[PDB]
Amino acid sequence: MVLYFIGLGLYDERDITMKGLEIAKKCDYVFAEFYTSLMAGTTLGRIQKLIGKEIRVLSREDVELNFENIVLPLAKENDVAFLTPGDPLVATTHAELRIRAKRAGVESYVIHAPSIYSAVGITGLHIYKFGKSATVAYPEGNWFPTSYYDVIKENAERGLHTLLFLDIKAEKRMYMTANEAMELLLKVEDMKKGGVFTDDTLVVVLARAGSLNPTIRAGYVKDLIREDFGDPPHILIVPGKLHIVEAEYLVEIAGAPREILRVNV
Amino acid sequence: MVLYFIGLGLYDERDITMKGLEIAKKCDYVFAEFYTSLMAGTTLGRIQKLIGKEIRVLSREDVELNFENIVLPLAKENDVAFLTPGDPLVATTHAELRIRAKRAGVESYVIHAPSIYSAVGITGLHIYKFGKSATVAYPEGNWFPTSYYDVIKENAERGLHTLLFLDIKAEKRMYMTANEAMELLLKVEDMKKGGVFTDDTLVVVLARAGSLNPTIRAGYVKDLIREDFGDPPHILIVPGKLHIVEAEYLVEIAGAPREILRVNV
Ligand SMILES: Nc1ncnc2c1ncn2[C@@H]1O[C@H](CSCC[C@H](N)C(=O)O)[C@@H](O)[C@H]1O
Repeated sequence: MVLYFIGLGLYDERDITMKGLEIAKKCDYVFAEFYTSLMAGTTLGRIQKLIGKEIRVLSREDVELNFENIVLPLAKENDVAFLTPGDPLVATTHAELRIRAKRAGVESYVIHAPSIYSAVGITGLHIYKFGKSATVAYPEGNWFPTSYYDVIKENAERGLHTLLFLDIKAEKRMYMTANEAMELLLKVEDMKKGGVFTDDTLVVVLARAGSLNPTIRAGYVKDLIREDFGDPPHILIVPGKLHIVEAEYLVEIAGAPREILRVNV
Repeated sequence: MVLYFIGLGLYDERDITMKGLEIAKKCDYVFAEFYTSLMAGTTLGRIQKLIGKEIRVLSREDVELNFENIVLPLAKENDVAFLTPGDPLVATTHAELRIRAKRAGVESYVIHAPSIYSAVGITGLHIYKFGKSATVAYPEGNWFPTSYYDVIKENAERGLHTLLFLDIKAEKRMYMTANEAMELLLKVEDMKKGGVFTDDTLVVVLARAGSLNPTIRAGYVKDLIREDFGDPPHILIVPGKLHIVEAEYLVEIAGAPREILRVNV
């Protein structure tokens, strides 16, 4: 009579925590959603085999509209698990589901897993220096979202780094690349002209974090906008003011132009 | 010829990922550091028994000063694991160690795990709204740091939440409590008088993130400063203006007073 929110991690089925695995193994029913992110190193089949349970995949509408009708009813008389890529409560609105659980008389527990939000530490940028985060959303017909541009401006003025989650259209299997994100940003720059994101802007790209060989690249937009960063998922970062130690790591590990070491004071 | 930075996760020995545990098991030598943070829900012996191989604990000095003389030499002709609490490279000093591995001609890979930085999602506060992070350090002798106070001020001013890592004297296993942090912040407010932290300030406390039963509490400083939040570790968060869903989660899951729905939203 409980509901477990269990994260599966960054890239493959082994990114789940042992705590999460052992609990999932003992649940009666196991649901999951794969629309909030992309696990590029595994398959539903491999996950099912590891957990030894059939996984009932849910759509965004199934969750946001009918979570209390599909999952909670079973949780009232069984041990139920709801799996998600990465950490279940990071860059998702899943936290709200615990409220629905309580109002349904179902106790809930959360089991964390590696998240892209903290995994960006592998870029060498100090985690504490990351400011407000944003999501670069795909334009919808004539609707053109631009809120993320203002987030960068705000952080950059404070000397903070900006983490940019990239859009994903799971049902259409569309995963925004860092290239597409950069293209969108340059266009927003033309409209607002706030001098926030240009060809000379230094950016960092992290692709397939969690894999043994993720792509970690840093450089100016003009040089990376057409570079191949490999298969999705990707995240884009616009650094703020760099510490020499961050610059050194970017140069040594992310192949950044040695000129960034010569930080301006 | 390979060095693995493996995260142990949030609280106990089961917080490591399957990937990390399986890799650690196949390594010829296993090292660990417990100075950037601790693993309050377990012991060295329990971690060692789970992995099944002896673990050599390294001091801060061993790592910061002699990493290349203690760890790297073995990594040259052996597979070596270096375990760290949480997610590797979230702690600011970890990253530079990969550069040392590069110069020694040793390949290094990062195996991620949950970090408190991302685990705070369990407070119901949207991850994108967290601004710059800060650490509350104990004043000592002629040194009385107050930077964390300004971090809250600048974040709150922009409607962002502030995650406050609390001081930890790792070697002595002594943790700063959320209560002590609140007391210190009130003292800083008395000095700076910026109207940033007072008895009417809404705060959130997260203790023992990672365990199935962490303490998640929200309320005004006046009421929480003397409350018992249980055993370490404690994390303090000063939320910025709240989205109604964040407030409802705090009320329903963290026992926050109904007052926050009309004062902090
Ligand atoms: N392994 C990975 N590598 C690079 N980016 C990733 C990633 N996993 C997630 N992302 C990024 O984050 C977006 C999903 S947002 C959901 C994040 C998830 N709850 C977590 O905890 O990580 C993706 O569109 C992508 O931009």
